[PDB]
Amino acid sequence: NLGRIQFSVGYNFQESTLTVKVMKAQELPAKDFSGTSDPFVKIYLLPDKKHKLETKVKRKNLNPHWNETFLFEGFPYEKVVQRILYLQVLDYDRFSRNDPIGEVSIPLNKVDLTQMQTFWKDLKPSRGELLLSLCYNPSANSIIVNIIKARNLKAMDIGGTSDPYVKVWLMYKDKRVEKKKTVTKKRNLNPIFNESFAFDIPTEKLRETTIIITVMDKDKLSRNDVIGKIYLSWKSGPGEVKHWKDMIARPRQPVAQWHQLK
Ligand SMILES: [Ca+2]
Ligand SMILES: [Ca+2]
Ligand SMILES: [Ca+2]
Ligand SMILES: [Ca+2]
Repeated sequence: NLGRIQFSVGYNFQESTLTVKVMKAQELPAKDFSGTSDPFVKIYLLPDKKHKLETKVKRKNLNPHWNETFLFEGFPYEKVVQRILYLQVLDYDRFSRNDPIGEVSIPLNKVDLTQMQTFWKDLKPSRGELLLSLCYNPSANSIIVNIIKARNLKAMDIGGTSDPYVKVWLMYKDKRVEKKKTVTKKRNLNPIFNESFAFDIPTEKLRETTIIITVMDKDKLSRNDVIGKIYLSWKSGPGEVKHWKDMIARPRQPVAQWHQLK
């Protein structure tokens, strides 16, 4: 489906070091128009999502050979077995977001880390995207959210379409502060909204502000279905935090960005 990746993993008691070698992959799909991809690998010892390692990029190669060794030193064995070795394979794109190919994860407590061993693991894996802009104006203590359009929305009516509308919630800490909502576009999975929403946000509340954008399918005569959500704050997904950072970092300048619905 998405290819498979070869790697080995082993622990050394004398050195208290976990070793992880990302050897190669095979049959990775194509993510560039050239019919090829530029695969590289991110490596995590979950739940630690902060410290990541990467392989080099192999330009235009659907069967890359990395053969790169990654070390995690000073780890007691009782701590290693608590972690989940997470590998994410992505296609590198020079002028756009890197295209994720696939991922694999294995709990180390199931592994005989005493001896180095090799694993072949098949790479494993959408509600739609929403294009929106944020603009923070500190002198006016405002954030303007523009709900512009969405594409490839999930069909939530059994007939094969949805009736999307987008609601925008302003949050402070854990409390709901204000609600906004767009009009409903019926029978549209790629709706254009071009609606603007302005929220008053004092400087003191900026750090603890969260904007929750929920794309809904208006099912009349029934509980409306949720197509997906977006969380915009300092503690959200990478792309979400990135947009939130660009907004705050470039005050008064609108910043638009696509966001996968979740
Ligand atoms: Ca690509
Ligand atoms: Ca690429
Ligand atoms: Ca529905
Ligand atoms: Ca509906």
